Amino acid sequence: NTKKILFKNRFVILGFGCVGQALMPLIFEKFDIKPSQVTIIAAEGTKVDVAQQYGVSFKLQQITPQNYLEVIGSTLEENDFLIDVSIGISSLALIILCNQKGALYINAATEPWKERRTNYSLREEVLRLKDKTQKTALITHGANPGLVSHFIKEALLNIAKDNGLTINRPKNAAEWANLAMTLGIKVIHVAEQDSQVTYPPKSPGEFVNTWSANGLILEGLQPAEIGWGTHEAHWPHDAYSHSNGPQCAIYLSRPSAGVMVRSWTPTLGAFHGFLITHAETISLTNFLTLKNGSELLYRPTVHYAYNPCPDARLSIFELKSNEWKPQNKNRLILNEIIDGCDELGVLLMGNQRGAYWYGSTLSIQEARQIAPYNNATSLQVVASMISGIIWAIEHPDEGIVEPEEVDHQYIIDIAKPYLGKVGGYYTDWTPLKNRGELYPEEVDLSDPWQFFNIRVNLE
Amino acid sequence: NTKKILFKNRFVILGFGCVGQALMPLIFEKFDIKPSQVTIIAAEGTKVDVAQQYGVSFKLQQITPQNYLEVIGSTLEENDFLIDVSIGISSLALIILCNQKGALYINAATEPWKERRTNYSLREEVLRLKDKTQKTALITHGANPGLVSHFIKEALLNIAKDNGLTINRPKNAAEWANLAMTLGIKVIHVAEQDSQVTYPPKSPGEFVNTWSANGLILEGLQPAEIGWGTHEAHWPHDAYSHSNGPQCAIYLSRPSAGVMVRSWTPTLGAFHGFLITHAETISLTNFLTLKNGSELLYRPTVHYAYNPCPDARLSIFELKSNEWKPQNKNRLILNEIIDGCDELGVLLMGNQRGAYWYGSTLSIQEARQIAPYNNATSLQVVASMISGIIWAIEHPDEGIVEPEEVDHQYIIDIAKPYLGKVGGYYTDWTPLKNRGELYPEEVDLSDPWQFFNIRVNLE
Ligand SMILES: NC(=O)c1ccc[n+]([C@@H]2O[C@H](COP(=O)([O-])OP(=O)(O)OC[C@H]3O[C@@H](n4cnc5c(N)ncnc54)[C@H](O)[C@@H]3O)[C@@H](O)[C@H]2O)c1
Ligand SMILES: NC(=O)c1ccc[n+]([C@@H]2O[C@H](COP(=O)([O-])OP(=O)(O)OC[C@H]3O[C@@H](n4cnc5c(N)ncnc54)[C@H](O)[C@@H]3O)[C@@H](O)[C@H]2O)c1
Repeated sequence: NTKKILFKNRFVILGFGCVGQALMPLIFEKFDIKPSQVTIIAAEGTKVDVAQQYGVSFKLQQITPQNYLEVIGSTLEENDFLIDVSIGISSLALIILCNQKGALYINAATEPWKERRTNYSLREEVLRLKDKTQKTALITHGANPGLVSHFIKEALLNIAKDNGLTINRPKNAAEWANLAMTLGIKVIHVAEQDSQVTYPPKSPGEFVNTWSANGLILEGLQPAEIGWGTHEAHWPHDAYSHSNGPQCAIYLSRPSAGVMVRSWTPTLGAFHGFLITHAETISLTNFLTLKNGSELLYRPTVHYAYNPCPDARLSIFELKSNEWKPQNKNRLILNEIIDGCDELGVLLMGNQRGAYWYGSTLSIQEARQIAPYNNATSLQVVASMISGIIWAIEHPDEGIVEPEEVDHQYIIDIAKPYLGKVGGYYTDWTPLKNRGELYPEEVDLSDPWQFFNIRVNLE
Repeated sequence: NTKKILFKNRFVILGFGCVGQALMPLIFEKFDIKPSQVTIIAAEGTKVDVAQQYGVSFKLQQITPQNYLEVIGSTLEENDFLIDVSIGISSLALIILCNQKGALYINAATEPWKERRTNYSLREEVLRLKDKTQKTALITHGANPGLVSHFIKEALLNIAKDNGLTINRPKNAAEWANLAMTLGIKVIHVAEQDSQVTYPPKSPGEFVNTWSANGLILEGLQPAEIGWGTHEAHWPHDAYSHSNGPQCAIYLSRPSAGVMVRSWTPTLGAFHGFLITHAETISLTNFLTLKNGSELLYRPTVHYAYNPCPDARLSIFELKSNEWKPQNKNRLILNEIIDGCDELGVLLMGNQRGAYWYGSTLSIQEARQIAPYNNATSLQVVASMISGIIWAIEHPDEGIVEPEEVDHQYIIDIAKPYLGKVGGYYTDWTPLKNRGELYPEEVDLSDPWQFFNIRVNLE
């Protein structure tokens, strides 16, 4: 362990689900810590023996607004680290508490107390505390949101070198936005394709996924969310904006799981992914926005193009089939998967060099030799977190920070050993070619990167 | 073999694909015939040893318009039987030829010479030969079209007894139509749900199905075909009719594989099937039509509500994903399926007793103990054919006949031992209940059996 980071404090992880269990291995792999320096608090037990294998204390308790101050508060000392991988617990409340205790904090997503509140408010509510806390609190730092932000910056620089351009690594958001515009980026996709298959096959009455079934279901139930790029010359018939909501975002009536978009992945290529909504859509869009003051000049279109594992495809199909009524049973496929991989990455379109995709292609085989209690999907998420956790430790006083404010190279260099083959790929693909002729869909030959061409319109 | 039918002639089967191979077992199971009394002609060989196991001659040859008269003609003697289970060969041409040779004939679907010609013309072209040939030629007599017609008549009678009504088994079409109307049948669905799963999982780049991948693909590519019932009070926005085409049919712009309809099956229940087009839609509709002369009085809505095996679901998904470009590879799942069943049947809606579903629920396990080279799907198709073949032998001089003109009880009693559990099921289900509320779809509370409520409208 020549790279084993020394840690004299303790790790308090609340929640022990899909993410939490998969994190365990990476913590003891990167830290020369004792199991006694780790404690877990969760509301529901588990049929898994992860905690027992590592010998980490596990407390069965439900965290509420009435007891979190005492239960969680009495567990954090100055310099401790609260790894938040729970659901239904106020990130805002936990963040403030950590600051008071002088403890570090991280999460893979901003969450409110268990009770439909917009994903916008939740972020602004906690973001409007930038200059209030001192201790570092890294938010929404998972594979995506999270790692994805670091992939965009990496790609932005690679495309620059491949264009002959030679500049300095940008610092502020404005410079990053400027580099995006100078490169002709009209649209950025978070293009992922999960090909993990399993055995035995799927059974009726259950939602099967490589990660939280409820997370996917909830996201697919909400209306399509899209960062509107300044190049867009067409307005979706079923689209609408919020006068007071985010100025950069546009929404669609239909549920995100009911909207398909044309994207691209290196391993399989052109495909139709679900335009599943996400948090880092508005944050990334604004991060790459440009203006002279109160007049926007540039802004790319940003949204998710997801294609889950075949089992999750069958699940969504069954979900709609049940009139959007979620199956009475959920299942996380881990050991049952026998083959496949997860291609998570970002697609930047617009530059003359051609569409560019930079990301991680991790197979289940490599993921299993790298760490237990992990599949291709989970491993990419915890790889990002363990990196973010290490970042916060050597930068404990940065206040509330988002992945966009973190140096991509630092994170990528730590996570890379956990992401299988990672790199960029150029392609001459566009949503305008390989088109069919059975049913001619109206297209805009003028600019292939128009949402009008990407969205799969039934009519 | 106390029920082994004696046959002194020969069986000429052209084509040896999904259906043909699966038929072999049933022929030697129901006939005390010698293998020398069987001959097979097909264009493509096979990696299967079905012919070799039974010791039946196999001739590798492509049948064309220029050689069919000699190749096929020299193989048929008076009273012989040509089992047509090929593709791309003119049924009309084969039918006439058989008559000239005084040989019997049967097929599971009407086909033209290999070359997009409407399914309507093909039927009328051959149907306009009713009083021209003497020898019996049973057409479109597979599971569906075919067995399905016999299930409708069976259900029609069962609902009558369950209604207290006591009449005589109707003969002509008018009487059958009349019974349908007197029973309040507003809509009839061919509701099927294939749950056969497999191992190993599906691979990218291939269309996997329990039956012909190309058959499903072709059907899903054509526009939705629907028998318009007289009760329908709503007109689909994307619908249209053919002034000269079939008066009872209505079409939809979108491809059939792009239209979902709400139906019901006993084993799983309410589901969303693909409104895949078929042949027996127009024939059944007219068969249940009523009028005083030139003014229609009654006619139910008739269409298919199909839900293929999960692998075929993933296949269709990938098909659309490839812009309707069929995968470069096709695969028929037979031995790889490990569990599941095929629920093929008909749903009659409108009667006060409630929706009624009568059909066959055959599992892969029962199908394997019943016959080799068969899965749940194939077995239901060949069960119908072997029954139809037996029918034609004792009725060799009936001319061109359709399954609607055949006594359902005769067929059902022969096939029943091949269909697993077969029977009727009542249900209080309607496309109006168990509805969701996330996205309220406009419905007509006045009459749940309105196509307006059954078709899953995205908006
Ligand atoms: N950025 C990414 O790539 C990414 C990927 C996956 C998940 N996530 C985020 O990670 C999360 C972590 O959850 P997960 O996916 O493992 O879900 P999960 O539902 O599998 O586990 C959540 C755990 O939190 C606990 N929790 C819920 N209520 C609690 C309560 N009252 N008291 C104490 N603990 C409670 C549960 O008991 C459970 O063990 C979510 O917030 C999700 O949005 C981010
Ligand atoms: N009613 C039903 O439930 C039902 C179900 C399935 C299939 N069918 C019908 O059955 C059919 C039989 O085909 P299948 O599904 O086995 O398809 P298939 O493609 O698997 O096999 C068809 C066979 O026909 C042969 N054929 C094609 N061209 C030929 C030529 N030029 N000369 C000689 N033979 C030729 C092929 O070589 C092949 O072996 C189709 O017509 C289909 O519509 C009906």
